[PDB]
Formats: sequence, C-alpha cells, structure tokens
Amino acid sequence: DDRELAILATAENLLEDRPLADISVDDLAKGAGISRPTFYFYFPSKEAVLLTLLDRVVNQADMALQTLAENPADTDRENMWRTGINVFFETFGSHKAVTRAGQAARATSVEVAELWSTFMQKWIAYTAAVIDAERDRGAAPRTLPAHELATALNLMNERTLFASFAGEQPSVPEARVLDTLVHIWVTSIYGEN
Amino acid sequence: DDRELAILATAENLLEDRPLADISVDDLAKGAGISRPTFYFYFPSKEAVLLTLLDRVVNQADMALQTLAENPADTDRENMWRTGINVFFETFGSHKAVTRAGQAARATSVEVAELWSTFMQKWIAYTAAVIDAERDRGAAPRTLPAHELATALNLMNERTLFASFAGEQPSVPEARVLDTLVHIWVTSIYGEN
Ligand SMILES: O=C(NC[C@H](O)c1ccc([N+](=O)[O-])cc1)c1ccc2c(c1)OCO2
Ligand SMILES: O=C(NC[C@H](O)c1ccc([N+](=O)[O-])cc1)c1ccc2c(c1)OCO2
Repeated sequence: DDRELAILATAENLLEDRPLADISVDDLAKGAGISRPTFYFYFPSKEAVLLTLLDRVVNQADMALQTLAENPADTDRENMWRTGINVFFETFGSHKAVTRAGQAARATSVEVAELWSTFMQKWIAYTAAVIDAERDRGAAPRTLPAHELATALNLMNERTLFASFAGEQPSVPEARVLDTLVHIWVTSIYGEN
Repeated sequence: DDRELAILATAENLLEDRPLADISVDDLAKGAGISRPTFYFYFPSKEAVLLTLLDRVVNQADMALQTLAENPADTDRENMWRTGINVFFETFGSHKAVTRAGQAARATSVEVAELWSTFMQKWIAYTAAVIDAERDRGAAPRTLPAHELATALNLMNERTLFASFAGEQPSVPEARVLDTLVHIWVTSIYGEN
C-alpha cells in the first residue's frame, strides 16, 4: 500500500491545482517517487487513480452516515436531519478536488457513473426509511411517496453542495448551504397540505 | 436561415441517436443537404451548432416564463408555482437530446457554461422576487434569505428534471417529477418554524 498511498496522495494534491486531463502519469509517478512503469504496476491508468480516490471519499461518507444511524443522537427532528446532511457537507467539503473531478468523470467513465449511482441509491433508500419511520410514529404527514421525495431531496443536496464547493455562479454560499438544505428538508418532510 | 435551419434540425435529430462526439461535421452537412465547406460558412464547428440549439431552447423557456409573468393566472399559490415549473418541464422535456448534450457540454465549453449560468441567475432572481412579494403580501413567512432559498430550489429542479429526462438511476419518474418539485417548493416557501 505504501507506494499506492503515495500515488493516491499525489493525485489528490495535484487535483487541487488542475484537472485530471492536465495531470500525466509521469506527474503522478514523479510525485510518488517511482518510475512510470512502476506506476502501471499499482494502477492501470490515471483514471483508475481517481476512481479509487472517489471510492474512498464516498465510503467514508457512507460509513460516517452508518455511524450516525447506529447512534440516535438524542435530539429534535430538525437537528437529526442537520446532523446527517452535515456528514456529507464535511466529508465532501474536506475533499473538494476529488469530489469536483469525480463528478466531471461521470461523463467519461461508466465505473465512476455506477459508483456514484450505487451510493445515491443507498442514501436515498435510507432517507426514505427514515421518512417512513417519521410517518409511522405520526410526526410526518403522509404526503408524497417517501421514495420520490427522498430522491429529489438527495439530488438537490448533490447539486447544491457541489455548486457551493466549486464556487459556481450561481451557488449558495458555502457558509449558508447547510441551513438552506436543512430548511427545505424539514419543511418538505413535515409540511402538510 | 434555410440551410442554417436544416443544419440545426439535422443536429437535433442526430442528437436523439448519439452524442456530439459520435456525430461529425460531414454527418451534419450530409443531413442538411450541403457540402462540408458550405457547413463551415454557417457555423465554425459542431460545438457551435449545439450552442445555438441550446441557446434557442433556453430562450424559449425564458420567454414562456416571461409570458406567464405578464399574466397572473387567476389561481391559488400552489398552482402558480406549478404553472411556472411546468414551463421548464414541457420546454426541456420537448428537447431532451439538446438538453442532455447541452448539460454535458458545460464541462468542455465556456460559452455553454456561461449561457446556462446567465439564465439560471435570471430564473433564480425571478424566483426570489416572487418569494419576496409573497412575503410582503403576508402569505409566506420570513424564513431563509429569499435568494438563497431560490438558488437551491432552482438547482434542485435543474438536477431533478435532467435526471428524470435522461432516465438516470436514481431519478423521479418523469410522470411524478412535477408533483414532487411543486410539493417541495410550496412547503419550503410557505412553511414556518
Ligand atoms: O445529503 C446527502 N445525503 C443525505 C442523506 O441522504 C441523509 C441525510 C440525513 C439523514 N438523516 O438525518 O436521517 C439521512 C440521510 C447527499 C447526497 C449526495 C451528495 C451530497 C449529499 O453531497 C454531494 O453528493
Ligand atoms: O424550474 C426551474 N425554474 C423555475 C423558475 O425559476 C420558476 C418557477 C416558478 C415560478 N413561479 O411560478 O412564480 C418562478 C420561477 C428550473 C430551472 C432550471 C432548469 C430547470 C428548471 O429544468 C432544467 O434546468
């Protein structure tokens, strides 16, 4: 793993300064202190380096969210939603270059597309299960289908977080995004007709 | 415009069957009934053909939304939001291949990026002005900053509509998306603490 780790670290650091396209395999071996052929032993391509970096970021989010799901943080419903959204805000916000490049890679790469899609389905299914419980306990009204509600709320968070982290025009300022998303989640989940 | 129109139509029809990358300039001249050099007279590249197609779609949405904004459709607030969102649902839903390719082009093209960004700012500013009026008339509570609320709601619609039109996993079924978005808009806009 040692040289592997070094290639990974080098790729994340270089991705802070430029896109994958403008980083070469020699760039990565160089930064990792190895030759170009030795690189090809650890990874088949620079594309595969990103995949692995993205894979680690996405699992770290997912594991963090599972940790919460095993610990009912003794609190109000607004705060429960906030705490879970914040897992994503912090995890991806700590790995902006990889998030940024991983999103872009979805266009060009079926493995990146499928990884992102697999995790989104999981996070949506968990969101829906929580909405259902809130409904069964009688705290949330039976409005939209829980899964379709979960789907749009997760897609909002996806787009809105990434816009904010990349500083897009338009975007919600990074210091306002969490409140903005929590409001919309809580009002749409608990709000009646 | 006649030959121009033909190149445009040819590009939209071909984009129904494959991505821009897999369509050549000869493909477009051919379908438009002209030679390759004659193509280059009307457009500098196939990329510029998409830009123009996207430009027309985006303006058609925008004009449709301005038309609504000049005609207060005599109705309830839920229906007002629905009618405006539906402008986008129908316009872009009628031009899926161009929407789909135009989104993808944002990565590679600063002009596509800026066109999309300019229109999003306009639609967000209009959304915010309507939220403000609803607040001033006393129908909507003064919760989040109206513009940051508008920003996330528009980004949700962007992502969620496109996912649905491209049939992504995950996505809201196209026949459920409009209700799904209207619920979240109305509950977040009118919902209190
Ligand atoms: O917030 C996201 N997921 C939220 C997640 O589904 C979730 C949040 C909160 C709870 N919860 O507290 O019970 C349960 C699940 C989200 C999902 C995808 C993202 C992203 C964020 O940022 C970039 O890509
Ligand atoms: O719905 C979108 N915009 C909604 C628009 O901002 C708006 C909707 C409704 C009102 N309204 O009724 O007063 C005012 C404005 C939206 C914005 C961007 C999109 C998109 C949809 O689909 C793909 O890209």
